[PDB]
Amino acid sequence: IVSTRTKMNGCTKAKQCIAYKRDQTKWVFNSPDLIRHTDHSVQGKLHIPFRL
Amino acid sequence: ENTQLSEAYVEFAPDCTIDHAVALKVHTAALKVGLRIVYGNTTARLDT
Ligand SMILES: *[C@@H]1O[C@H](CO)[C@@H](O)[C@H](O)[C@H]1NC(C)=O
Ligand SMILES: *[C@@H]1O[C@H](CO)[C@@H](O)[C@H](O)[C@H]1NC(C)=O
Repeated sequence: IVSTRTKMNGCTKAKQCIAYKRDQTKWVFNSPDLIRHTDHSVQGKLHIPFRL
Repeated sequence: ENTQLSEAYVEFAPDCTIDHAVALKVHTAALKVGLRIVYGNTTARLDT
């Protein structure tokens, strides 16, 4: 965990290393193009406008 | 070591609420009849 800091790790290869610009602040509609967070929890809903 | 898992299911579409059809089992036809009967300028409306 690094905030406003550049940091290094033992394994010099920067490829296998992985970083997140994670914010985890907003809810989104389930879509195939987006990976599922480990929570996999139903947190809210929404309606669909312009019914029949 | 990477692995991917996908799953799929289905549900009735939101518009179904009005586009839905229903399967019916019917039997034992029964009749109801409405009659008008006049006797000596005495009219009567009945249903049976
Ligand atoms: C990162 O989050 C921690 C925990 O909320 C906080 O103490 C720290 O100040 C934050 N650093 C930032 C926002 O640069
Ligand atoms: C029906 O006819 C009789 C005679 O046949 C008469 O006395 C009576 O007033 C009539 N009734 C009506 C509702 O017209």
